[PDB]
Amino acid sequence: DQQYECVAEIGEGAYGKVFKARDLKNGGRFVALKRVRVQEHPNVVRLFDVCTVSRTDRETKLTLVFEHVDQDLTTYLDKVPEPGVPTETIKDMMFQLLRGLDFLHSHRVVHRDLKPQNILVTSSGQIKLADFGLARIYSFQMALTSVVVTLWYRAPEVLLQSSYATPVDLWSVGCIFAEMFRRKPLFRGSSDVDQLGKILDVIGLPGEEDWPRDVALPRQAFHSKSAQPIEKFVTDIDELGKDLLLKCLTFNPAKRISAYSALSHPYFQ
Amino acid sequence: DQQYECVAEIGEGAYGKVFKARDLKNGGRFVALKRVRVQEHPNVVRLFDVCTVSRTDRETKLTLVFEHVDQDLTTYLDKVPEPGVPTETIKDMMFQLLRGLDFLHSHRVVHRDLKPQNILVTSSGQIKLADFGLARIYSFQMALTSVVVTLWYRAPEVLLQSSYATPVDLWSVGCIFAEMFRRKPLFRGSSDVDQLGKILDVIGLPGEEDWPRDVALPRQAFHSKSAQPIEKFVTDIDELGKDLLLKCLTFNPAKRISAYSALSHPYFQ
Amino acid sequence: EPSADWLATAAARGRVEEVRALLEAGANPNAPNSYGRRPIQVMMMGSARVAELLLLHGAEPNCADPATLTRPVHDAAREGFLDTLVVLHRAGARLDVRDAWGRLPVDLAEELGHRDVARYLRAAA
Amino acid sequence: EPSADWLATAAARGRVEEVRALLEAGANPNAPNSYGRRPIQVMMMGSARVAELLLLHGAEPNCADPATLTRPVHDAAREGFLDTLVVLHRAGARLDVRDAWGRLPVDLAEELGHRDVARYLRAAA
Repeated sequence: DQQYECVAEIGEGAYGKVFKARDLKNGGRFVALKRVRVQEHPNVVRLFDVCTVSRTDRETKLTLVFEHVDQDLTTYLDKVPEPGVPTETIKDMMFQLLRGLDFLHSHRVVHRDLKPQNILVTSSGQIKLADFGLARIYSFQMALTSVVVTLWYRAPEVLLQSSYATPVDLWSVGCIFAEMFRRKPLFRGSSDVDQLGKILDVIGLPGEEDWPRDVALPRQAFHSKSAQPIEKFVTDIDELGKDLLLKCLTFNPAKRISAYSALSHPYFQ
Repeated sequence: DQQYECVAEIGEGAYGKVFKARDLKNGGRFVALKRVRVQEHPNVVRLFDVCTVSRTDRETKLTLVFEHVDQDLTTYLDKVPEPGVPTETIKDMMFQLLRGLDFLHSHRVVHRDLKPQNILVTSSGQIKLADFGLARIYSFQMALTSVVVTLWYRAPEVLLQSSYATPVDLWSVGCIFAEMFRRKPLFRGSSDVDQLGKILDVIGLPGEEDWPRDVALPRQAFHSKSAQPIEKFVTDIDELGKDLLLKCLTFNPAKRISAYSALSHPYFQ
Repeated sequence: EPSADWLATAAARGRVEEVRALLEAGANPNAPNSYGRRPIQVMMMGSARVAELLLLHGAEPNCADPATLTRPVHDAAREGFLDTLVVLHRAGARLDVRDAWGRLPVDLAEELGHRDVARYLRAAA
Repeated sequence: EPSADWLATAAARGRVEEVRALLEAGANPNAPNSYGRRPIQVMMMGSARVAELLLLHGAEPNCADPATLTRPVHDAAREGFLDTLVVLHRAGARLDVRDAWGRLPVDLAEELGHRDVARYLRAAA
């Protein structure tokens, strides 16, 4: 049974639901619960407990209880005083996000849905990866309200649908990274296709190689058009940043930079 | 490779996407494609083909090609001349839906998402079960536009979240059955909770037994209130119908009627 | 950029309301759907309300299906939805057009055994 | 029927826009959330824009959390979001209230080491 009191629903992940709750054993503090059924790292939202709800004839209600940081990088970036988020801090946050995302790869884990709304920024700007499945489904340009379930951080791979590898996250870290400076998403897709294009519009159509044969939308459909300069949308981004950014925001997953290595890149000098 | 030409996206199921396409080998006829990746019965939408897209080092793009009936029970019911759908026909459609849903149980299959928009009604009113995952997400009462992903046909079981058994479908068949006469859904929930209540409002709060202990929302939260008569919302529904309806629309899955047996019920006399 | 792709799946999914909305929310009733095929070509024949919606909303009923060459009135005829056929008909689509296999909607309807459509077409033509 | 439950998860998910919309779409800025706890109690402290949104929108800032008895200004204080605290403060919530364990938001903030909040509270009180 749970001591943690479900204070509110906050998302429905595949495995089940996730609410906000107050862990009554501690200060009535806030804690994320993920109620499951069946049949550490500093930058990762900790798992306070696994409460077993019901052992049965094959099926077991559990209730994982994860730590909670009440503020996403989204409200973080939304919040900062007008010039923007300070530069020192990005390198750090950015740095943290990586070290964390790295820690997951190191143990077979692929986050896949690594949107800012899953990145948590603590009171002390200490970052923690987490997933809520909540789905903050969007509407477009004021008078052009097109719906979408925010798939802006989706990798081209997963977009075209031909994988969901370790490097899928890394593409996201890049989107998020660009966004740090940004405080406006780099690629706001509506459909899975729109997004696939947008990325290319910025990055540019890779040669028929990085882009597979079988996979959904054919390379040629998104006609070579463009090779837009990063600086055009990630202003005031220093050299090594412009660097590591593209290294994460690269089309071919195997070619795209790794988490582990990303930590080592010059940028975090 | 596919001969069937993707004419349009029509849904994203778990396994992947599903589009409308024209099978170019036949009349350019319409056909449902479900592109998958890895690592008969008259009332069931037939599987015209399994096209293997790419055999690899563990992962295989396929493309199942299912038959297509261009009209759902939703547009069916939407379409009929003002008095309503004729009575003879319901017993038949209703009858078909069951025989079909039964055919699935008979082979371990649990549909789970058996909404009207998945039931297909042919030119000849011949019914076929099918699933699109599309998600025709809704908005409420004109000036009370509450969003929702139409979970109105969800069983109480799956609602409270404590299973997804064979009888989950059967509850839906009941919702749909009521709806046949209806041409207006029996229970239009917004949240997973709203729906859980609505059902009870009609059916009535079962004693603390049919309703489990562990499961999400506690029985007592939906205070015993009500025991509303079926006739109040499924008018002109004859006796045996009123009968089989409640027999499908029953809270306790194991207690709720089976597909197999449902076929046998007096109603289809 | 598309937007009138949302409209296709709408028409395709036979989403009367979204089709309407989508439309009366500023959506192009004539655009190729990223798969090149406008709605009312990809609509749910049998969703007369939808065919009717688009048609009487700036929707060119005459369109050859890239590869197939098939036209709506054809499809309407092959799936037996006289409903959509007629709405398509009164709208403008000519009920005596041919597809890649050279077929009149009539032939389709006659072929599949759609007596009704067979009638509405083996007349008014 | 609720509706102001959507609002809770909104506030909880720190969905400024949906909270607004939800609100300016006729949603009750004071309702129990089916889990009995109104938003601005369940909001994402740290989503100042959201606290501020609800508050200055018919939102009673003073509410004891059924079991916990904790209040927003408390939470704001424990997570370190001076932002939400202050907005909550100017709004009305009294920055010297106690929870079930008898604690001033101050004590919380002081405890977790939230110097800043510790200041905004070890003053103005």
